[PDB]
Amino acid sequence: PSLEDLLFYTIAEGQEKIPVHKFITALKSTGLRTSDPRLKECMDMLRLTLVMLDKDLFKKCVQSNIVLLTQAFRRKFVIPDFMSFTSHIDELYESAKKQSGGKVADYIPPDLWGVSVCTADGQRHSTGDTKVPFCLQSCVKPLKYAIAVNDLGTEYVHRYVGKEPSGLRFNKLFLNEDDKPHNPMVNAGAIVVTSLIKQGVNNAEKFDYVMQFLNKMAGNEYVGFSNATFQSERESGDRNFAIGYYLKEKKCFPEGTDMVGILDFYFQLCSIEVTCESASVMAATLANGGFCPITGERVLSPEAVRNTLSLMHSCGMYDFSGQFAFHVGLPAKSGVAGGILLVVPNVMGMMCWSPPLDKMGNSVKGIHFCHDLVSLCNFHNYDNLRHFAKKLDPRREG
Amino acid sequence: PSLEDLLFYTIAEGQEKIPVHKFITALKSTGLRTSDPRLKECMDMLRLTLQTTSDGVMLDKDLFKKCVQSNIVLLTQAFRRKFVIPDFMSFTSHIDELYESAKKQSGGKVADSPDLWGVSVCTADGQRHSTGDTKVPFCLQSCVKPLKYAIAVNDLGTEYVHRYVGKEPSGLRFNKLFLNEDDKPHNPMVNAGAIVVTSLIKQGVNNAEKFDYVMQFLNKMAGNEYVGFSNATFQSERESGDRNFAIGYYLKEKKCFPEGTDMVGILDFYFQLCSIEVTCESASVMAATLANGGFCPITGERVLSPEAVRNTLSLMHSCGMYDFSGQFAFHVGLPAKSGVAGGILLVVPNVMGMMCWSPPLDKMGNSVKGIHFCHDLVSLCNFHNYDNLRHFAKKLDPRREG
Amino acid sequence: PSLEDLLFYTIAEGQEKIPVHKFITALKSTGLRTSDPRLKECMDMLRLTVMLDKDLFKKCVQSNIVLLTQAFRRKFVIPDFMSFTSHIDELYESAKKQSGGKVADYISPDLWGVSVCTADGQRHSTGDTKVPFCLQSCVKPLKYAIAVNDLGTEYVHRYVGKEPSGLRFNKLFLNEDDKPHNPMVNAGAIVVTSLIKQGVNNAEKFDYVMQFLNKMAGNEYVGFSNATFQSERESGDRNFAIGYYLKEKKCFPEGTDMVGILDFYFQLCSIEVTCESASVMAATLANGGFCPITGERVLSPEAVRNTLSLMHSCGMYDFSGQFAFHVGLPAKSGVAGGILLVVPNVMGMMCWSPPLDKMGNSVKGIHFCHDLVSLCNFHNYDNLRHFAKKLDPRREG
Amino acid sequence: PSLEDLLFYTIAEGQEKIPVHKFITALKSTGLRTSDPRLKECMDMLRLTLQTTSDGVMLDKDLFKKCVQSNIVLLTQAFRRKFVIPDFMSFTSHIDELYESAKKQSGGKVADYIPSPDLWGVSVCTADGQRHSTGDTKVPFCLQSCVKPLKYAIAVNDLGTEYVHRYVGKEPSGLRFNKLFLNEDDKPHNPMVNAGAIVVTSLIKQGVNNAEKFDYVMQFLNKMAGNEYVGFSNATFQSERESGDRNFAIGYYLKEKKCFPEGTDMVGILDFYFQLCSIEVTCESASVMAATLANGGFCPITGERVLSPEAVRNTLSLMHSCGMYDFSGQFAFHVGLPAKSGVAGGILLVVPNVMGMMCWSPPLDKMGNSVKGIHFCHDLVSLCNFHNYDNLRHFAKKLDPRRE
Ligand SMILES: Nc1nnc(OC2CCN(c3nnc(N)s3)CC2)s1
Ligand SMILES: Nc1nnc(OC2CCN(c3nnc(N)s3)CC2)s1
Repeated sequence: PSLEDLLFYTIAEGQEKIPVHKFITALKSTGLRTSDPRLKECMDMLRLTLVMLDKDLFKKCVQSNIVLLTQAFRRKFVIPDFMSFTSHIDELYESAKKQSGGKVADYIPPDLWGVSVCTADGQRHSTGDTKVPFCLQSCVKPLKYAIAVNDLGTEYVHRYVGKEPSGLRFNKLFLNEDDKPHNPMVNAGAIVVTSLIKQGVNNAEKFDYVMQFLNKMAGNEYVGFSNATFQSERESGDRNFAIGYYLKEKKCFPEGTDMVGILDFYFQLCSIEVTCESASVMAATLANGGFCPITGERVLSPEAVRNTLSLMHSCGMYDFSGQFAFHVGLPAKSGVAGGILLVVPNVMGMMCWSPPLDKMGNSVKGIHFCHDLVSLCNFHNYDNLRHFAKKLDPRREG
Repeated sequence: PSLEDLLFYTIAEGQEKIPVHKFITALKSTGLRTSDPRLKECMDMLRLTLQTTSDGVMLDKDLFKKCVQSNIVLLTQAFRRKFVIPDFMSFTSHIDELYESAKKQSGGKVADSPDLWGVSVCTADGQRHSTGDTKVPFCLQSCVKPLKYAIAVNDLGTEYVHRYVGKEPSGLRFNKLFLNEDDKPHNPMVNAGAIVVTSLIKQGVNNAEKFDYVMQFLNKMAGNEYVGFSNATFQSERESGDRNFAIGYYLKEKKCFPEGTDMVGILDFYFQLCSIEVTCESASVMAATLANGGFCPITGERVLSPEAVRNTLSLMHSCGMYDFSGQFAFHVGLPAKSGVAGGILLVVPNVMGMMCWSPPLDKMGNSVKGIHFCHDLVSLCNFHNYDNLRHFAKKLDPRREG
Repeated sequence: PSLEDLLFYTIAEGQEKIPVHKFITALKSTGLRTSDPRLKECMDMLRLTVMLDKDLFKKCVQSNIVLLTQAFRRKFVIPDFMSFTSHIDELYESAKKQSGGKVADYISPDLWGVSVCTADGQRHSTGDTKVPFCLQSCVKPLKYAIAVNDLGTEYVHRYVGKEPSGLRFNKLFLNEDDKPHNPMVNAGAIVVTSLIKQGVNNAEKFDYVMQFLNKMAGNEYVGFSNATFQSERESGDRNFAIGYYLKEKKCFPEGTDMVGILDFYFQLCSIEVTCESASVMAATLANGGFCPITGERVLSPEAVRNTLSLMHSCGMYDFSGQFAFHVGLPAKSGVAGGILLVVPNVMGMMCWSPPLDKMGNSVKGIHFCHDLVSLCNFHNYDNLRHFAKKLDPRREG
Repeated sequence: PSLEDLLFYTIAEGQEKIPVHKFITALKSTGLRTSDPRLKECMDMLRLTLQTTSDGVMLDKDLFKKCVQSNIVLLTQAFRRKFVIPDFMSFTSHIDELYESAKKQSGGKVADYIPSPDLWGVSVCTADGQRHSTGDTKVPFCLQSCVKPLKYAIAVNDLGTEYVHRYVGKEPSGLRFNKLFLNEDDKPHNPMVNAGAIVVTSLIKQGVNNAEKFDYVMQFLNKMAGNEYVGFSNATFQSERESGDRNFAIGYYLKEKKCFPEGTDMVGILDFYFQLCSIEVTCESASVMAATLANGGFCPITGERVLSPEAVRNTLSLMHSCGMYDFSGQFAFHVGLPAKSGVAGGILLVVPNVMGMMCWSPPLDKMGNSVKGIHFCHDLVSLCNFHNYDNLRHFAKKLDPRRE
């Protein structure tokens, strides 16, 4: 016995040869895409091969990659029937497509809508306008927070920022009662954690450090930059300057920080570009303890991915985050571009994008989707995996 | 094949009889106690079989076959380590370390002769462990606000109960307001909110009959372990409820009760509810019912709708520790509710419930030795609600093998 | 040479006989009524008696002639009194015809009345001045004045603050020192109600206030409407919340019967007045605590200062900041439609029209006090030397 | 009968000539100083007669007649005890007792964020020009926050009430919502808080550069002070450029909520604002500016009309409401006088229709007001019926220096 051989006739269907055309169709229906970084040496050893393969031919194509190839074919992934799962994701996408309401962030203008999924095991699925780039806006506030506590630790990062939400009373306060901004996912907090990344180095390269980091969160899928909104947020950041002058005056930055310099760095971070496919993977890195699901590299400390997931829950949808925490119970983060970065812990990462916002700042179709997501699957964080009434569980068989 | 015989050979050690005393000693090290309601038919058919032939007190596979035939689904999963904490007696030795951890924190002042302190656990499968002063009765005080919140949503549905009470915390600035921005109390775990949900249970009937309804409910949440009542603090808390009356009159003026509510009567019912007595063992089981989708773990009966036990666990997370709830939700992330008697009702979803009790409170109203305990609990096990079950650094996972 | 003789030829028109009827017409043009309380010995000793000579005259007015001199020497604080009333009539009628507003939940030729009584007793009314209505929280300064009159500034403010809330905070009960903000919001009024005459029963404290309001109005009309007493006992769920809140945060004097003080509070808010009556109470406040039509001392100078200071800052509920700016007069409104107005050192007034705006102020009342200071230099930070294009009725002209 | 002649015999004491030295000491005893701008033409014709015949310093009825012929309407009401404080030297000896009463109160610490023998001064100028100072009254110090009412007056004087309150409110904050910049109609609360003062700074004489409006404000302050000392201290101007991160924060917040007139350069307005905050005065100088506010906008020692009555009503009314930072509700109640303090140690005091004052001691309490200044203004209305809701008829055991 052993496993490169045993797996050969579970794909082979008893024949003595298998076309490679039925190996890839079998593998792409487990949810993996043939692009998968951890599948490289496997299909590196197959396009140089070219059409049926036999058990000698096969075995030294998959031997280095067969430990994970087995899980896809034994359906021991966290969503085993990933076919059933996507057709409900498509069904959720299409019911959100028909509620027109909202207006776009009027200082960035067929209109568009896309949602992408990437599981903690690398299973991938997109529908709609998934690789059209758009900026993160305040979607990036948890990522730069995660980076911060990854490099500095929980206690340093919260010497400078609090860890709770304000209250619908305090959408116009900057500081809490200990003279820290309330939390990392509101602008006053995001500016301060921007100040703590890679201190002592200049803003040209500490920006690059983040972009190195975002490249590791997306498994090196698309993370770009739009200079259009970088200058356009300097134009119309008179409020962000007030916060900076307020926090400078109230002694809230690490010592020797250049305040008006940090706010510039803040504006570039808010217009890093992604797509929903790219961003789904970074969401999935947060869903999986800080290990990127399509590369296997550990990107963020477990401490950082807990702290981040803890505050995207309470604070991630601006004033709608209390209603969110109640009715959907998933760590999520919205930004003004139309995106919502969604994390179902131990399952999946997601990015939904539709630019029309509501009257609180959340993608209108995005919010409808995440209600329907947890209306139908037991993904809320205070469901029980044993008794869950009339909703489905894609983590099990049929 | 068949499941009663193989279980014989899992315990029988190849020999052809088993002494009756070491079958239960095996089962008692699983974490279940021989008292388990779902084991009663098994031990009925075992100690009157103990005196059928009152010596030769060993069983053969036949006799065994129809002493465990009653509950052989649960008997196998106890002996095959398929409970959600399989090595339950390594786990307790860490619970014991955490008990003794907090035992040496002098601090606190009690709400107006040794140190009282106790913590009990009941897992989602019925496994139990207690340490310290676990069977001494004490009142729930605002520990009961989640339980009665669940009852409200169980009988009425989420959408009705929240026409009358909000679903978010106030803010650590507004710990002095009664109403939010929609003229509802902020949420079920503040007196103003709990008073209003008290008004929603069993409308149209008299207050004696709704009080019996709640306890009738609390008894099935606790698998019918101790649910009592202390009339001493009911009159002592009817004494000093001017603030709550202030809350009551404000809410009447702002039309915040259902139509036809007798407001001044509702407050008396509220003081009654706040001095229902429990122990750490009893409450331990109701926490575990919340830990288990609304099924009582030591009886198997359905107590609360999944809708209700989600809403409850979700607001015990946000709002459950008075002013310390954001700091709690961040550093331990477990649904909890403390009350002024010294209890903390703790839920690890899909694992266990707990009740820790030590009457000395800190300066926010939370049990001093309890808070120290629940920090170290998730400091030590990956039970935080946003840990990962795959990568979690130097922490232990009592849910798995080696 | 004595002053009854001196006053005699000033009236007599050179003749050596004077008709009695041209004397009262002369006296009514100074502003005083013939009913003036410190004028009665004069009008008693001529009502039993139609021309009179100098010995006839002398021994009817020696009685009161120190006060009669100033009416005829035009040394009253408003000397040309009918240029003055003639503008009050113009002010009264400009407010007439602004229909807007709605009445509270109390019980059809729609009513409006304003009366004035100067620091010298000169009086004038127009409209529905002799119809009774309740003070409501118009009474909050009067019971405050009583409290501080009997207890002193420092005791009374061990229990209540001395500033307005914030333009924001009419939905809080206490300030940051755990006192209600000030005596002219319900929470503050309840607690100063708690301080009147403590240790006695509530039937007797209510009589004590009524003894006192009888002295503030020179014994003019102060009655009571039990209809509105019952409606605030009925519809005071609000006030009970305040009482339990204040009882719970230790804000009453010791041995206070909380639920009893609130009933007493509801009684005080349903004391009836008219505009004429209340004009006098306003004028007592305008006059250093001396009732202008009796000469009796009613409130301590300390009390009438403290009171006048907070009707300025706090007297129109949420409109008191704008009020202090645009009219600058101590004033107090209540939900019945009244505004008790004080021009210090000049006059008191009471304006009453039941349609309110939606901050709680008589709509026609507020319009009137805008036009009043929009016309005379009665604002508290006008100058008595250069005052642009408006009137000063304190001089000749 | 002649209007110079009857006055001739009130001083001449029956004698037939008057020495120059007891006409002058008589006039100093009214409260006027002989420097008075509207009396200089009078002393022009006496300092020339002291040299025409070098000895025999005495005047005759005709010589006297046309030395005072010039200003005889004010000279008569000065010698006739027709000033609003007729016994001016009992009044000052009470001011001296109040000054000396406040001087032995140790408390306070100076704002030595911008720094031997304790400084303390108080000066008075009545609505009639009667003058009095004691202590450190001729030492320059900046207005700082004292200037917020004066430039507020200028704004509504040049623009009218409703325009100026198109951009700034007219009530106090409230001590719960005092750490906010805006109210509920998105205007700063009122002209006497930095947020409000910045906005009113933005409205003065727009369209011109900031140097020329600074010259305009100082032209204006000189006519409020009767052309006594109005200076500038560049040292604390630099100390306010360096410690203005809060004010820039205020500036950016207000720029984002559209709170300036259109075409305002916010960052320039902040610099103009810091300039205004370190205009220097002394207690004597500032005394006169207060007295202009006490007198319907007429400068009491020059007789010129400086501010519209509309402007000085509005100003006087908000110095009552808002002028003492967090202590203004307590102030308005216990002294009830329009006032403004600033962090330099000054309190600008107005008793309407009587006098203005400036008290200066740099040690502040823990709300920002002169310790010895506040002590002085309590004792002032403790002793005189100057509170704004006393009565001029019955006022218990208080003094009235306005009457005989
Ligand atoms: N939404 C709401 N509006 N108004 C409310 O009043 C409640 C009762 C009195 N309160 C206080 N008064 N004074 C203090 N120091 S707290 C505030 C809570 S809750
Ligand atoms: N209408 C409005 N007025 N003020 C607003 O917020 C401004 C900026 C931040 N502020 C804080 N003060 N104190 C804190 N801990 S944050 C208050 C000023 S909005």
